[PDB]
Amino acid sequence: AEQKTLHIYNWSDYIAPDTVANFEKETGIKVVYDVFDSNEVLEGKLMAGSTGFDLVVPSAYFLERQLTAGVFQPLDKSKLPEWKNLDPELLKLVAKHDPDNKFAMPYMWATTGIGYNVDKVKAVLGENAPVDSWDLILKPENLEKLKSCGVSFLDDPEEVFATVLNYLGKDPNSTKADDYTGPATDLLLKLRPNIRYFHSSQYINDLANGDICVAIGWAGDVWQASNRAKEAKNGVNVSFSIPKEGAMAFFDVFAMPADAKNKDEAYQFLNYLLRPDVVAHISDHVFYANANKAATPLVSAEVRENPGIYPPADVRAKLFTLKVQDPKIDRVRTRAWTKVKSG
Ligand SMILES: N=C(N)NCCCCN
Ligand SMILES: [Ca+2]
Repeated sequence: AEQKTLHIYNWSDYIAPDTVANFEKETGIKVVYDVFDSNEVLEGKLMAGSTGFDLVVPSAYFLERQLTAGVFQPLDKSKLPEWKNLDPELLKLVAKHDPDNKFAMPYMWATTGIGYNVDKVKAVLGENAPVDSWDLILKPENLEKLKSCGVSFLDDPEEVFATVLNYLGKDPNSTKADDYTGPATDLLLKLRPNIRYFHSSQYINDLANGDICVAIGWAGDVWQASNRAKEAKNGVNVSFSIPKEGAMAFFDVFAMPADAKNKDEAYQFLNYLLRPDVVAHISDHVFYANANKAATPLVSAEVRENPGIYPPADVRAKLFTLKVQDPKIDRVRTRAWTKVKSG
């Protein structure tokens, strides 16, 4: 008799405009849907406990770090009859963080690559600018030429150091402290005078408006920037590269806090997300690949056929995933990132 409620916490710009409304119309459940613009906000609230959320959207990486902390509770697959729709390849990658896929429902995934302005890069570096390579943004001679049109990096040491280590021919997940303080920091300090800022969201609208011409960014965010520029009929042409040397893949997942009050409603929402049209519609709006293999044909051609959103087998084989480091490396990385950004 009483109203059924559900509290969700997700990234901004990571659902379709009508997803929640459609769910409410179909199920009668009241949804309170809150958003963050950085996962540091989510992670800080989960670690503090008693969030009031029934569903949250962490990284598979963070989820691994909190598996022993009891932040999350295992998902009851009997309430998720469309679980069979999830792509088995992605389930296996997520399971590196969540054995036997016990706690997390893969949601969307993408890569950390290069977002850029096509016209500005070709004006500055020529028609043969190496947009297919990390050389575009990790060679100082190129960044010096791009300095004035604006360069940004993510403010994310784990991802940036891993990208740098892969580029140098080191283990992207090296456990050697000297790899970070030595060769990775050396390259970063060479590049640093040419970097306008380190920020993990300002780069989206700056790419869309023409204010930055190259950025390390998350694929779907860059594709959103490209679409925003198109809708603004502003002439700006943004693209994204998964470079030929490889790149980091990441997997955002739905998970259920251990103190969730509205569990039946949360399962209804997850099984709704597993219906192929629901997550295909989300992908159509947010320009991220969903993790549902049944959904892929339903995604619009512009999105499904974009190999920087849905990469093919050869590109997938070049992606690496982040591993959890020992605390001693975590601290070396954080210390070194502060040095890089300082100067
Ligand atoms: N960095 C992640 N793990 N996800 C980024 C998602 C952003 C959706 N607007
Ligand atoms: Ca991840």
